Amino acid sequence: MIVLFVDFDYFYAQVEEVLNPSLKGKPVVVCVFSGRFEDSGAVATANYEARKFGVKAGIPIVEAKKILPNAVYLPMRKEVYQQVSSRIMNLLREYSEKIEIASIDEAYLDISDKVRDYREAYNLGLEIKNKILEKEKITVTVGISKNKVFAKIAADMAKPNGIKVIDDEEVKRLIRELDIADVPGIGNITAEKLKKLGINKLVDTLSIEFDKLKGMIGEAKAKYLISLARDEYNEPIRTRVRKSIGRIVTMKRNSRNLEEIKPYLFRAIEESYYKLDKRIPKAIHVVAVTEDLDIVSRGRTFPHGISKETAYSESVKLLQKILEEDERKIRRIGVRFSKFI
DNA sequence: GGGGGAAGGATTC
DNA sequence: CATGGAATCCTTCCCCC
Ligand SMILES: Nc1ncnc2c1ncn2[C@H]1C[C@H](O)[C@@H](COP(=O)(O)OP(=O)(O)OP(=O)(O)O)O1
Ligand SMILES: [Ca+2]
Ligand SMILES: [Ca+2]
Ligand SMILES: [Ca+2]
Repeated sequence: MIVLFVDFDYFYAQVEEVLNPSLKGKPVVVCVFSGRFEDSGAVATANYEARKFGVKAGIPIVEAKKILPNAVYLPMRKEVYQQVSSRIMNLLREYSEKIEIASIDEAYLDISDKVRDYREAYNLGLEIKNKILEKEKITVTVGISKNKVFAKIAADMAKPNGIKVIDDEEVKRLIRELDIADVPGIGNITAEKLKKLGINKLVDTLSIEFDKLKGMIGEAKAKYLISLARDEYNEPIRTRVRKSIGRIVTMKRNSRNLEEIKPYLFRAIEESYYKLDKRIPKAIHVVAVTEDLDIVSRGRTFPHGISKETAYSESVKLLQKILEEDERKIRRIGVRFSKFI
């Protein structure tokens, strides 16, 4: 089995560059403005020019403007990036029937029944990067290995605008030297727990009694990591389907007032239903982000689909439940619909 | 004991 | 200071044969 992972370079920003080439060259910062104060919000992402000075996804626009006060700042245009993505995604389909679209800019392809070896996989890679570059003018990074996991790691090493292969020879070397924290699905919280257990490299998971690993990080993560170090990780490329659709917004100011919060919530439901586009959910959740950035949600499943009408009143109940049960203020409020018929 | 769904949350990207 | 959409997994209940 041969997997080929494709990850579009600094996507949102590069899309902005494509639409207005004049940007090419200057540091571009695509940010999500939260309507609170001036320039309140976080950075969705930035092109590498800006990344060099520490302006990256996650940080306050405010901190960004402080570092690069003269960089170009754009308001994230999701639908646009989304449509561009869908196109780039379609091209890959022309390279493999089996395609797993991981995110707005990631895809895995099972190029087993199309290639015989890694030399040919690499070629197919270059051929792909080139296609997308002509058709859309979008630079992407390619990763190629024996399984999805190492395929991604491959790309992680090669970006930006790179193409790398991780042959069975290197796969073994990495299992031995790759910092466990660079393994997908291993965030800070998990990586730190792994340190305390002494586990610092994929292999290290072998030097520990299973059960203790399962207790410290969970059975799922355990079996996953272990199957990686044992070189037996082999999950197939599966077409994934949307199981949930929601939307959350940020309020001008924190609140615990049902009448002041209702609007925001009702707005979230509006967009949510619009995105359902003929999809009917039997489950609704009200999600709330407390002033101290904590997250609490209250949901409910129904034996029948949900009308917007229903969703409206039901969501007010759950919000009331949140308020009655959580003394803190609410910073962000939203809804999430799932369990589509 | 144990299947199985629901709810609230944790963690990742 | 701190956006935001969505998947997967974990723990705890709960109904019940
Ligand atoms: N914190 C975030 N908030 C909103 N959108 C985000 C955030 N982080 C990432 N994204 C989105 C926009 C990114 O361009 C996109 C695709 O891949 P991702 O690796 O996350 O970013 P990227 O393309 O900018 O980085 P890279 O060029 O290093 O691969 O995901
Ligand atoms: Ca990317
Ligand atoms: Ca990505
Ligand atoms: Ca990591």
